[PDB]
Amino acid sequence: QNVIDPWIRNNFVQAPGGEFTVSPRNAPGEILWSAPLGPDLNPYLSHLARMYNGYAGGFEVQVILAGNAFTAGKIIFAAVPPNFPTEGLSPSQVTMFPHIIVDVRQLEPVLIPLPDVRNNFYHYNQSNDPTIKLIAMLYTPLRANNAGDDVFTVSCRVLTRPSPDFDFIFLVPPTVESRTKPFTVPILTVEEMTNSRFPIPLEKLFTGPSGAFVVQPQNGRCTTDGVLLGTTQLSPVNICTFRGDVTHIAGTHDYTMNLASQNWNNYDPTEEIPAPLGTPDFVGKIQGVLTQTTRGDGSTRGHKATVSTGSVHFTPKLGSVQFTTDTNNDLETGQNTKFTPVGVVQDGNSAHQNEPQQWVLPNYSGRTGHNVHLAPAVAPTFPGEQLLFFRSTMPGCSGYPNMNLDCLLPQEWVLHFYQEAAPAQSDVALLRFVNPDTGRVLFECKLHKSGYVTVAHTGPHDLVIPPNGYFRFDSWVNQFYTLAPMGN
Amino acid sequence: QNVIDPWIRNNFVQAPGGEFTVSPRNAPGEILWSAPLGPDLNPYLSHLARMYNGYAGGFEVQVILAGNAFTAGKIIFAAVPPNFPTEGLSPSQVTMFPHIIVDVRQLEPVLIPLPDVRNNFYHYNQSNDPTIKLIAMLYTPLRANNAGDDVFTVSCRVLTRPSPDFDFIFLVPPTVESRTKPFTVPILTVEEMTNSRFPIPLEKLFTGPSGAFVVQPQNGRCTTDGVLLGTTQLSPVNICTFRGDVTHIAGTHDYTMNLASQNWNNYDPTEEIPAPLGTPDFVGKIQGVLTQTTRGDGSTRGHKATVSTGSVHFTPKLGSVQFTTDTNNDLETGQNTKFTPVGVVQDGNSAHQNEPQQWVLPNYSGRTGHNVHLAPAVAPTFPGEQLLFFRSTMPGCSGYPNMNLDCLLPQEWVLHFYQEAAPAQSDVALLRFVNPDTGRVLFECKLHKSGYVTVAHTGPHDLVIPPNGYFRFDSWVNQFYTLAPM
Amino acid sequence: QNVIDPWIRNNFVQAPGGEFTVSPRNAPGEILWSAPLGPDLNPYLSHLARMYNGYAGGFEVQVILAGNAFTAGKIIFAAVPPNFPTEGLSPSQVTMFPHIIVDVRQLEPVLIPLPDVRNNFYHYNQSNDPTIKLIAMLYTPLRANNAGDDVFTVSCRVLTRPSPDFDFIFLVPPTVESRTKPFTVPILTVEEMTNSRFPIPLEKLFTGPSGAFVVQPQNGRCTTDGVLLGTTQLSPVNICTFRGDVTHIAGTHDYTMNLASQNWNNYDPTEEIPAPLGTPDFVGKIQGVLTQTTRGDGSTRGHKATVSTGSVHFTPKLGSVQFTTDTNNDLETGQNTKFTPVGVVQDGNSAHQNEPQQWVLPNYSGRTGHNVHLAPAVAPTFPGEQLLFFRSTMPGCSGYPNMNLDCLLPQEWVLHFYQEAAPAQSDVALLRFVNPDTGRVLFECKLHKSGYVTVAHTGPHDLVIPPNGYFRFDSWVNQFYTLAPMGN
Amino acid sequence: QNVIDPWIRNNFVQAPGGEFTVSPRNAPGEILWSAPLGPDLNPYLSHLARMYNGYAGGFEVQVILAGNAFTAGKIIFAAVPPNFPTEGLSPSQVTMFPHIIVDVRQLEPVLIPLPDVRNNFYHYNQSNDPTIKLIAMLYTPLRANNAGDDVFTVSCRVLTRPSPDFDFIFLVPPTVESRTKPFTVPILTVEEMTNSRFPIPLEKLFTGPSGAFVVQPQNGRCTTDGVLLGTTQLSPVNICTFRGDVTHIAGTHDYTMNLASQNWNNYDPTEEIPAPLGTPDFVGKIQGVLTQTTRGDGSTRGHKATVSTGSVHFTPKLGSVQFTTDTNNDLETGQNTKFTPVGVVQDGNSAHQNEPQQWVLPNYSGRTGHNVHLAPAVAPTFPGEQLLFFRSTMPGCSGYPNMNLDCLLPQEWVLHFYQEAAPAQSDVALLRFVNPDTGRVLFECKLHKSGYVTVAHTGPHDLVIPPNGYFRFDSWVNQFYTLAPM
Repeated sequence: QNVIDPWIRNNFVQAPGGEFTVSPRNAPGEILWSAPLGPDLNPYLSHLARMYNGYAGGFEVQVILAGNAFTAGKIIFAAVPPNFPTEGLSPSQVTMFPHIIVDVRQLEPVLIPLPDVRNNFYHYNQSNDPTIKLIAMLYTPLRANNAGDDVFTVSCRVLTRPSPDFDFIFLVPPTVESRTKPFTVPILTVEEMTNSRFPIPLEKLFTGPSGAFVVQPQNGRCTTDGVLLGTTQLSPVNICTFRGDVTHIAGTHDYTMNLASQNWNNYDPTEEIPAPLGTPDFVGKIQGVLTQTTRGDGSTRGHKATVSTGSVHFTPKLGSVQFTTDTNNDLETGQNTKFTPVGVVQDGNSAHQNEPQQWVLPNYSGRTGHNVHLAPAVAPTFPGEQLLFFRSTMPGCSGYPNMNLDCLLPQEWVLHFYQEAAPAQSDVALLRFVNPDTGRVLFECKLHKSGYVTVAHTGPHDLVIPPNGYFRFDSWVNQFYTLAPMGN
Repeated sequence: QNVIDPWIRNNFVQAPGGEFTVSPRNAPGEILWSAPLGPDLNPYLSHLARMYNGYAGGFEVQVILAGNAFTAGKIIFAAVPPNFPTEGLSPSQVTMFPHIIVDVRQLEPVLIPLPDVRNNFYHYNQSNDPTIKLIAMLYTPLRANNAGDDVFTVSCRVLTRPSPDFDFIFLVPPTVESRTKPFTVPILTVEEMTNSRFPIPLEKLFTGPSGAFVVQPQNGRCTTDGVLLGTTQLSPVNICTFRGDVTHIAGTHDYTMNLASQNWNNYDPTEEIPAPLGTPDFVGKIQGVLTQTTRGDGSTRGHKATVSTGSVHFTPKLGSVQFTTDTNNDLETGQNTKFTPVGVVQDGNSAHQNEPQQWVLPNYSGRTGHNVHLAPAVAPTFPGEQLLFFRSTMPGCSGYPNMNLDCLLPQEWVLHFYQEAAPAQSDVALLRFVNPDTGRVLFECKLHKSGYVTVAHTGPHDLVIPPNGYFRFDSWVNQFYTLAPM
Repeated sequence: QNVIDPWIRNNFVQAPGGEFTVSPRNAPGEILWSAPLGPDLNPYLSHLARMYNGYAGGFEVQVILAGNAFTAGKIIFAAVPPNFPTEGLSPSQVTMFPHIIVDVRQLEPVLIPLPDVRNNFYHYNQSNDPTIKLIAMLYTPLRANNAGDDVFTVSCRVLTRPSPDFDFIFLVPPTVESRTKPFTVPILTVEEMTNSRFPIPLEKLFTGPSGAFVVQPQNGRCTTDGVLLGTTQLSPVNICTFRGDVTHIAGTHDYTMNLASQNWNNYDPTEEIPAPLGTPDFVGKIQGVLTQTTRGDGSTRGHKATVSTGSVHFTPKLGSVQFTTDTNNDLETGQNTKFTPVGVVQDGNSAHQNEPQQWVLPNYSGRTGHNVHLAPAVAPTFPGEQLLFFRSTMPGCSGYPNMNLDCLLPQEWVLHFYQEAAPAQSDVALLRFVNPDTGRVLFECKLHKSGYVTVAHTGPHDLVIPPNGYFRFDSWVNQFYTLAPMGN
Repeated sequence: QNVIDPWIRNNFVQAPGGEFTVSPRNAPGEILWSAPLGPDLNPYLSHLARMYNGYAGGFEVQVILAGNAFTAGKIIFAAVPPNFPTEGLSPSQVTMFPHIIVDVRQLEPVLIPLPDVRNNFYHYNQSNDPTIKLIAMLYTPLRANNAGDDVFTVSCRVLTRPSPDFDFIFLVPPTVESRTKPFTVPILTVEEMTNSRFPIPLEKLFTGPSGAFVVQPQNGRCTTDGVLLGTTQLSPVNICTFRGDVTHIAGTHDYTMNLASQNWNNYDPTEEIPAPLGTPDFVGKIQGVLTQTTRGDGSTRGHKATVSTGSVHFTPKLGSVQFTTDTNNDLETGQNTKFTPVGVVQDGNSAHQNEPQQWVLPNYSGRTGHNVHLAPAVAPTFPGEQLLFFRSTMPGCSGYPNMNLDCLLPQEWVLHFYQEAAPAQSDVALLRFVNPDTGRVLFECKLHKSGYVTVAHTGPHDLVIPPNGYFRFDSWVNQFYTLAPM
């Protein structure tokens, strides 16, 4: 026995994840929108549910469309019982459920009740018990090609309010570990982020085709659930830093370095990670400073050094890496050393701007086997959109190296995702870039659960954005969302 | 006219910052506890007010003072008018107000009503209009008449419940830009957090005396409510790096560098910042690599270099610095150049492990002028309390440099504080280091809102830490809170 | 306890500042219209409020749109509580307030109540106490490109009426200093105005690009609040008149004149004004008549004289100016003199029509320092509009001087703004040019608070207007107003 | 309930400044009297309210007119709502307010209720909320015969008492909050106070016209509520001193001195003060003694030194002054140095009593720009009002300096105003000079909030006063009030 604010029961508010779009590309029978019946579909009820433990009641749902007077077609909303398969439901059969048919040209909203049916007294918030699922799908083919141009997108909005019999059961403190925390995105500006695959600051955003080359980086990969994938660290200082023992090679200036750990501990080759944490993810020659710190005397004399990834002597998985330097005598093998990255360089004997091939993965285990336990590849699926890369440039020292560098997620985003561990309600979350000076939205992008960002645009392009813009999270949408044109 | 859950109105719960302590170290007349009336006195109300815009009504507060039978003392509770300042209030002037005096040995809880005294219908949640304030003061010093070498610190609890006439007025969504986002600390363990004064991962914690030197670092300073001070900046990489234009000085290997802005622009000398963001704040010689990109052919040139922060020419504020290298050529004067530090070096002729001088601030304007806009100095304010430093080992390249480096706050903590502008309800936040696999508490530390951490210990001591330990926030306490010894 | 006319409570009238427009350029999340709850949003109530001191009640607001049947989208109106930030409000969150969603294709009006919430008994008219703010913003993206051409602008209109509980408190006389006087614009015709930067009558209006040169005049600058900026006087006779002592330079015809004041008082170089009041604002050679009036004998013999602004001998700030004349002996240094402007002349040794460069500001302090305390620069911000200049021509005497002259505001407008001192309710006021013969409006222009006029047009153009047209003030609008095309 | 003494509730007392006069020279429309409503109108209530927190209730005002049956003329009393400007009110408009018309022929007093109008339950003492005003204006001019050379002027007095609804709210300790602290002027005699612009004891008082020059002093400027203006300080021994480092100028007998703070710390030129505290604010030639605290051979130093306030090198704002001495080279750089003034001298190539022009401010910035953040200029505005200067004689070592130095406020007065930050209840305070030997009043003067004193006199005149006379504070009034001729 409990009561909520009387205003909530007498007004309609937008459901956090209740936005969807229809385009002529969508055919009848495809599922457009789906939502379980829970307190999370009403912002006030979602906020209150963090204070209580059990909901018990139905809803009233209101649908608003936005269509021009040229477009024609019908959209059917229906309620599906607690344990009923929804795969293969033809548009004819779905009418047998309680349903409403809404014309696209309908100015007014349409109402529908959602009475809760169950065999239990009440549900639990930290449980997955099936409930009535509200679905919305196309009824007749949509025809809007005549109107305007491009692909006329008709928008939808879903509002909800609680039924008079809705009530909560038990009162509990709102705790951090509740597993009900809403998903959020850091409000940091794009220019202050840190590149996840090299210690350099971000500068811009990029869009372009990805069909000409395979995208599968092992750095900057982290799902929205806070699970780290591939070979990703938290600290942006140990991105490409090696620490361990060093041995001189007589007759030349090359050195062989055996990696120990990030904490100067014994290396574990039995781990399922593809390569030791903090290894480079690109084929190229990297120039930096190697520093040896003798414990007794502090003989800290730095030396210029280079490492050429992708060569036959680069086997980080086995625990051996080759360094090329200028002095072959001024190093003592009895003390551990570390390597600090500085930049990349290009072999002048090859074509200009060719040495750094970010996409190509170097052979971590040399000639003894092919790399294993790699992060899954990333590629867009919905036609008409391209990946969004966070683009920066590393400094150069010699040759003409390729300045371009792209990372899927900034280091701050990875850190925040790891810290939050917020459960994902779907596979795709919708993010809008917002200018805080006026509040206008510049463009929309979809953040997939696998840890990448997609935006609807064709051809290479450099996004033009104000220096103070930031990303904001709005809702969870399914893969059928027709993303609005970017246009910047 | 909204309704609260009837369970809240009939039961007592503990306020977030609702515990204090009485210790023999406390002098008489000190403000032991202070709290303004409002939703913050009850966690349920402090969470429900996020959805509302106003409130009106009083409270009922119980105080639990279950002290030992061998102690003696008197504590006074008084109510302060809305507009009445309490900066220099004394016990007699406290007794002028409506007062209740209770023993430290009291067994029954002390019950106090707090009616809301106001000149309007209701208060605004987003505003800061003063209201009735409750203060608990140590009327009589605590003394113990027990045999044995023991200290009977008395821990006292405060519970609150809303009065029957408490109600909210208007309903608003719980957006970001509001009195929301209760304060929290990242759950990251010590190992992954990176240093704020230099790009080096942490390895240990330390506590020790600080009376022999002035502790006033400029990097890694941030108040707990999301304000950056001095030269603290978000990016863990741009911590001690420089970028700008380089010019060769004829007859010597030294180079004169004109500083650029953060990304590409020119530095503004009129900014209310002591130095360009990411300027080192310790006197010593820093070794690094100068990198230049030539637009003529795309070639990248990298050369070893050393910068003397203690030199006269080291004037980041004026926009001109001096670099020392070994090659006096192979550098163009019309291209942007970056400086990436690698480590710290020292002169072997000088005293070993005494040149870095981690607690000495180099002059940002050279001989002429002085440092102007600095962060406030940090020093403990309670007897028996020492600062807590996050210690890392900055690498060296020659000789025996003092590799021991200390930072007040890790870069992750300042990044989190800036990202989440959580308001502070008091001056001190209690943080307990806990072991998740065991459930015990290793030690208790106070996090001052100015951005530093204090503990109760005497003499130098290297902290012992489980690998999985992390900091957990518990309550809000004032400056006069006494900590349980390690 | 008081009563108002029963007709007001039973009818809707237009709110003085209640007009706004929506265009496809506007994106969701941007604030379109905002209005505090006060008596000033109802003309009858605004008139009555000048007679009373305290309002106390709510309103009923009605919204009318004007959209074709091709346009599609939604607009949301909401009420914001007395002390709630409105920055960053996403379109999803704003629905949590009391709200109404209006479709652009809605023929009928939509109603919404505005009940007043407050902690005081009643508000004060001469106070800034926060109240409920009504906001109106886009809900879904607007799509009208298919319909017609250009950028289809959909118009809006807001009507208001008082709630049954609205009542006034105290009765006071309507005084001039009330600080509640409505803003007004002089009804004088364009052809009888006086140029604010030279004593010549106005002749026409001009529009054109301003990106090729910097616009920052120091004359004719006066904000709508009656605060004088830069170096502006009230009397149009002392626009470029110098008065003070004169000293002959031996060996040539040049004279050095020390300015005293406009009232023949001691000069004050410690003033924060950039230059003495009434100095020229352009680089050029000015020809006029210098007259000396001896007190005892009235030796009033005029002499032709020229002054070359921008030269090294032109330092009005220090208090010294150089005059070039034809007679180097017929002047007595013991008597003060004045200079009367006549026209401008051009050096024939240079290119034709080049000497007068109105935009360029001469160095007021010669070589000793750069000019200080300048008026802020003026430049349009909303893309698609250009500044409106009041254009005239000065007479010429020698050479081929540039006849064109532009002033931002006429002298009569500056005088009226200084006299009225009417407070501004926003940063932009909307002015329509009206032909009084028939009452039709010719074009619309926006008068910014900084003291300049902007009109939507591209390319250089000379406006064609009837000789008897005059400007009229209608309302205050925000910077998001989409100005209608000028087209004349 | 918070009962007030019945004698207060059943008797009338005079308002602090509720007396005015109506003369035949007055024309219709002039505001004769104006006063806000509040506890201040009754001294008993104004002192009793210091122990309470809030008040609520109206007043009853009695008007007493001194006239006979051979005069004509009418006065109008009106009650202005709280937030309504009264400047520029036409004589016709005032009748639209609730008004009462009184004849100067009346003998009985006039009773006027004055209820409190507000939008909240009650007012706070520290809120300073606007309240209902009461204004008395001349409606119909005064027509009466004159007794020879004396013009017949009617007098009027105003008395107030609390309404039965007047009551206080909550009780607070009397002496912790300074917001309600009454204003008070020191009672030291004239011969004992100290001049503020130079460490010299005061000599006498001077009056005279000031329209021939700009009176803009920079020392001794302080508002009556305890706010310092310009470069005025507290210590009277640092009025014209310089502290800092010294460096000899080769080829001459001159020294460039770099200023330091009064604590021998660094001085920041960015401060929004016209000059470092203790900088002289008058053009002239100052002779003094220069003493340095030197190490090594000895600290015994000191020589006659001269400072040119009019020199182009005199840049106290930038931190550099020029000193002229008689020794070629005897000081060294790197030791703390102070300059002690002893007098003012003259140049033999200028007019007598022309160098120490006390009303001409030296250019604090030298020649690079103009002085900034100056103290507001002071000049009388009402007819027949002249400034009252505290005049002292300046000793001279050579030449014939203009020994007359004038100060608007002595150093003790500014020190007292800074110490006791008593808020001002109106725009001017009425001060009369009282001789305690006989109890008579020599003259009455107005003390403006800006920190200056005005008297009603015409032409130069040196005041003759008994040694024991001193100033006494009477009441706060507004500018409308007039003073009888001295």
